[PDB]
Amino acid sequence: HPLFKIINHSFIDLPAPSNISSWWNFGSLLGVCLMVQIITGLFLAMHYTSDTMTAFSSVTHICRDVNYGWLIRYMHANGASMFFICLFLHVGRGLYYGSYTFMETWNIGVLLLFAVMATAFMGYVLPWGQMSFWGATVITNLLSIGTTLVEWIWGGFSVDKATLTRFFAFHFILPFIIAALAIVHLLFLHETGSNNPTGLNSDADKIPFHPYYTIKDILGILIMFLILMTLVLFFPDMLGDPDNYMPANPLNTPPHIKPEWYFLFAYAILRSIPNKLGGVLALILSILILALMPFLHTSKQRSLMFRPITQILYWILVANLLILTWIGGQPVEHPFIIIGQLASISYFSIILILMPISGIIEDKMLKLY
Amino acid sequence: LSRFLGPRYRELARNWIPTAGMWGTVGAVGLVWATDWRLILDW
Amino acid sequence: SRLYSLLFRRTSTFALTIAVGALFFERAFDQGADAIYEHIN
Amino acid sequence: SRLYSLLFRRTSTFALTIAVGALFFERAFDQGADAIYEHIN
Amino acid sequence: EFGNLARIRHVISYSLSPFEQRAFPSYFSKGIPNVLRRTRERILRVAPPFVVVYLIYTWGNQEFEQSKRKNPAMYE
Amino acid sequence: DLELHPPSYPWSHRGLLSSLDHTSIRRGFQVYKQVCSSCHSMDYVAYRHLVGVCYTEEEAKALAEEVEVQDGPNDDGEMFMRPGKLSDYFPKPYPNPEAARAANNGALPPDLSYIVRARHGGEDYVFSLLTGYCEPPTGVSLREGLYFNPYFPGQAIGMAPPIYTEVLEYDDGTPATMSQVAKDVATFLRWASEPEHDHRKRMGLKMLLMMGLLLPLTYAMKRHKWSVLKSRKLAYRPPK
Amino acid sequence: LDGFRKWYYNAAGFNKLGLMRDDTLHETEDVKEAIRRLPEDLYNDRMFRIKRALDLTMRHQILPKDQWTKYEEDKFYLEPYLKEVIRERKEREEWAKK
Amino acid sequence: VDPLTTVREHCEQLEKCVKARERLELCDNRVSSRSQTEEDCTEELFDFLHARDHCVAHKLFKNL
Amino acid sequence: SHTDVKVPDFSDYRRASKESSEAR
Ligand SMILES: CCCCCCCCCCCCCCCCCC(=O)OC[C@H](COP(=O)(O)OCCN)OC(=O)CCCCCCCCCCCCCCCCC
Ligand code: HEC
Ligand code: HEM
Ligand code: HEM
Repeated sequence: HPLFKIINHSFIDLPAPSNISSWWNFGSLLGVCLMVQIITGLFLAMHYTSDTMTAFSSVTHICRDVNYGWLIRYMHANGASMFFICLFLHVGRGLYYGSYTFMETWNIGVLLLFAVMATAFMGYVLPWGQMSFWGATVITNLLSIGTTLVEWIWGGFSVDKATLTRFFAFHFILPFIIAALAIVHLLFLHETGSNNPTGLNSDADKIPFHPYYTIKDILGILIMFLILMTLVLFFPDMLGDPDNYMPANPLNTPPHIKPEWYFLFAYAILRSIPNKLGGVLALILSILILALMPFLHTSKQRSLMFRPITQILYWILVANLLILTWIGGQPVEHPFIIIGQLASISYFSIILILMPISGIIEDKMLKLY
Repeated sequence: LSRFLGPRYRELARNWIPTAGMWGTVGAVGLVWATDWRLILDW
Repeated sequence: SRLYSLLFRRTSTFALTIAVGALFFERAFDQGADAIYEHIN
Repeated sequence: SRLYSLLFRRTSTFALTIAVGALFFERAFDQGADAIYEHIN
Repeated sequence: EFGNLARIRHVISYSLSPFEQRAFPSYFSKGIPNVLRRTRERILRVAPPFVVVYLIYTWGNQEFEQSKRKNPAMYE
Repeated sequence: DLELHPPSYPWSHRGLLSSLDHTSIRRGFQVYKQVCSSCHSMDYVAYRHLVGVCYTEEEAKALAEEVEVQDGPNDDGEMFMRPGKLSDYFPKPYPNPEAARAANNGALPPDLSYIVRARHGGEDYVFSLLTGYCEPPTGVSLREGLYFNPYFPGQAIGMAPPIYTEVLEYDDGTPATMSQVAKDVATFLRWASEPEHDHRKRMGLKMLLMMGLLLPLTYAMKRHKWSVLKSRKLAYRPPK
Repeated sequence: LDGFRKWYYNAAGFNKLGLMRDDTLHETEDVKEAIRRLPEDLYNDRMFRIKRALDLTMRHQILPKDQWTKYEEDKFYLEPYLKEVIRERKEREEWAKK
Repeated sequence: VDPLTTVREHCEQLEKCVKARERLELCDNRVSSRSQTEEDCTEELFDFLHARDHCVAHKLFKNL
Repeated sequence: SHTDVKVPDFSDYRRASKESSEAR
């Protein structure tokens, strides 16, 4: 059969490197998470109403009256969190092992990352809690042709029902575009095949995928499901905010406004830059700096398995990414601010300046440069 | 970057320049008209 | 024949003539069309 | 060794043993699990 | 595609059937030594950034507290 | 922020598989019905919710029929009140939040349905707040309609201290000490904010047992199908 | 200096996998061309060295230290071939530039 | 008739408690002495409360 | 010829005879 043959060529029997570690599981996990989100999202959509009078009431009706509706809702929320965990580890694998030299795959990836962040933002706006509304107003004004654009998105003077309903429509429709972009992501990769942790040409040692990296993906799916169900069934609110369980009050502002934890690194950067515009731009660059990453590779070795100085710089980058995630949480006061300012300066200087200079030095040490 | 921008290449730069400007012009007219940019349309 | 050699032979110019014409066409079309509709009703 | 030759070697029988076992496993698992949960709380 | 992937010659690759070999040969026998071998080749590259993250985090917390702590000299 | 983070308490549901004490939920529902229902609302908890939980269908039935509920204007445009049904939700204290503002000196008593979930460290907070109306220290002065509750944000909660020892009598007879009452209402409010707490933990126990069965078996299947390669011995034999 | 270079060589760890520096070089067209120009012996040997590394990686294991290639042992076999390819490319590029 | 107060009573006996309480006393007089100071003692008391309450709870529900 | 070289022993990996195969 042509299709089955096509599948066989792509999934059942696709030459793959024999030595790829567990990190290469993560992208498949992302696909599973996408399907899980879509499935749970569909079962949230049969009872959710995108009306500002009834959105919180519909969410409470899902949690209290629909049979196992609390299960599907908290699976959806913690599956969004699991999606961002697997996304960050997938991007970290791509940065560490030199997989960004697959440039088309990397660019389709950063497009997918932007789409996933927009989908999660509008989805967090959707339950219409206190925290959802205040966060929503903030980001829209972030866009402020600025004023017009903000008002357009809001669909009015300020976020109100007009927004909620169009955010429901956009949050519904974008994961299917994410699925199509993921199909393009898989295509742009099979043309080149996956990379291996040594960074070398693995053409001499390739094995099938059906019996070797399928049972491995099944085991990774089982472990990810274990972590997701222990996040849902035991600590269902360790990652969310309590203030989202209050209804949206436009008159009452919260004492401290946050997005959800995976936006924090960006939040820190935005807060760090004094200028509003500067913050927005830096914020964008924060994500975009990655796209820029394949043009900064100045080494003759693809992976970081044999590159210790750039390994040290990479782990310092992971370290101050964790620092920026912490700072975002901290309120505006000394000395959280300075750390934020430095951490952002160090983040951009390590990605932009320090890694290509270190790669040049590493090439000089091996008598290559 | 002389590999693709050598002395010979400059020649090509000027050779193509006119065409490039034309294309920007087309886009410019379009933007003005399509988005009804009125600052330019009003003139 | 001059037009072809001037604005319709070079694709860039072809686009230019199209865009510019379209920019004005709307003015003319809307105006003319409206006249007709008004006359009708 | 007998089991393999009887219910685990022919794939059809492999499926049969799986399905039948699963049919009963639920009974046992639920029962056993519930006992534990109750004892805990 | 399997086949016509690359040129490999004069190599002999031996292997065994899954059911013929022990499932977890010396799993903890050498696994532990290896895991430990591994950790000592990567710990100096990995750990000290997270150590100074822990110090900066604690420092920030304590510093913040001191910052909040009322200035005794003030208001007197 | 500027408040004592409520000290954690050894709750009977604090453990990883530890369910709620349902007698405490019944006592806390009695505490809410006799004390907390005068100002606070429970819009997402119908009387039916009680059924099967610390109360039966008939038990709740009598509880639901103790109150009256306007059942609309019928067919004669006649707004009319009827005894509550197992399908009726808990009655409103006020018809609209502006009446709550007028009756509570400008303060709005919030929905207590999800209070525990909505308040950071709610169960503790609740207990602390209800049991934390300590005297304002020197240097701080509060206006009328305010009370120095260290835990409450700002330490100025409009709510006056509602639990005086022996405020209400527990039908079970368990001594109605202020604390015994605050612990019961914190358990109940908790239940309110998560009626499925018990059912879930059962699922989680079944999930842990199933994953403890299934993870080593799937690991064994993977290590079977990967042993072949993990034993592969390569040898280079240039013809030389 | 070279002492540290040897330390860095050890740091690279390809010795742990018995990988010649040339083996490590990430494949590039120029590299590929040089590889093509390589004599069969080197090519075949290079192949096995590379294959060996992957297998070791698959098992997350390293060669016996003694089997490990010494800083001195490592040879830049492909270096010259590459030099030629690069120079030729440079020549053609300059020709194009002019 | 409050086990909690009794718990607090035992808590009172705790030395750490008295230390914090002492500080509070200093400031109360401190505030009084400073006729027009916005120097409050929430700072001090909070501290006292934390310890007192933290210990209270440690032995509060168990007593409950 | 190729005869010179011999198969390495996988006994280390090798586990515990059609009698056993059925069980295995
Ligand atoms: C000089 C090295 C001496 C080593 C002595 C140890 C014994 C060596 C011989 C025995 C073998 C033991 C095991 C060997 C394992 C692998 C080899 C190894 O660890 O090598 C040392 C390693 C690599 O050395 P190399 O990269 O050449 O050093 C450049 C330093 N930048 O280098 C390191 O591991 C050093 C790493 C230091 C990292 C310091 C980072 C400080 C700054 C962190 C900032 C984080 C963010 C802060 C906040 C920012 C925002 C405010
Ligand atoms: C039964 C013993 C209870 C419990 C467990 C709680 N209350 Fe009340 N409450 C009342 C008013 C007017 C307010 C708002 C005051 C203000 O906002 O200034 C409250 C508030 C609360 C909260 C929320 C605290 C917060 O941080 O928002 C909580 C958790 C709470 N109460 C618990 C009024 C009353 C009553 C009328 C006098 C009585 C009776 C109760 N409350 C009873 C209880
Ligand atoms: C097309 C598939 C999807 C549909 C139909 C869908 C639908 C919904 C609906 C109706 C809600 C509101 C119910 C609730 O409060 O949980 C929601 C919430 C949410 N969704 Fe989705 N969703 C989909 C995919 C995704 C994906 C892929 C993500 C991750 C990027 C995501 C992230 C979220 C988040 C974070 C929330 C907020 C959960 C919370 O209340 O805490 N959704 N979604
Ligand atoms: C929407 C979420 C994503 C999905 C579903 C996804 C899916 C996949 C899949 C299935 C693979 C092949 C298996 C693997 O190697 O892990 C893969 C590989 C890859 N992806 Fe993604 N991906 C996502 C996000 C991204 C992002 C954001 C990037 C860019 C940073 C990216 C870049 C790559 C690269 C470079 C590879 C090649 C791996 C290698 O050979 O080393 N992906 N992705």
